[PDB]
Amino acid sequence: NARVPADLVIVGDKLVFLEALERRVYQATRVAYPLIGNIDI
Amino acid sequence: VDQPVHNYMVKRIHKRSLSAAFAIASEALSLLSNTYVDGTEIDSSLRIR
Amino acid sequence: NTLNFVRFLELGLSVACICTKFPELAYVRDGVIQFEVQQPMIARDGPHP
Repeated sequence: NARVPADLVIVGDKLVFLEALERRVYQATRVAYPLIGNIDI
Repeated sequence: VDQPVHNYMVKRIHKRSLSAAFAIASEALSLLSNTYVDGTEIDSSLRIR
Repeated sequence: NTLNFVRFLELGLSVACICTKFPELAYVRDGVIQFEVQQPMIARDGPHP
């Protein structure tokens, strides 16, 4: 194993990661980030 | 009166891929493929570049 | 009264610049500075170039 700096939160009774990976990946490249999706009304 | 039930399911694989490009200019190919013809003081710097 | 003397480097504005001495500045026609910035990429699939 390795010790890796990444923040962990706890919700309800479950321990989950919480990643907002925008700086390591999808930065300084020409791809559109997912989770920026569109809706129609 | 109810009796126990068993279930069976089958899922298959799905194939995807990744692609990434990588270009080398023709001048660099001519530099790298001299096959023991060059070796002066100015071709070495271009080969290093 | 005696005037108080202020030195430039003692200010907090001195962190916003890198000062250096240059005696022969008046003989500089067009000073020039360069940048070489590279960018990463994302490998993907589909009928994209």
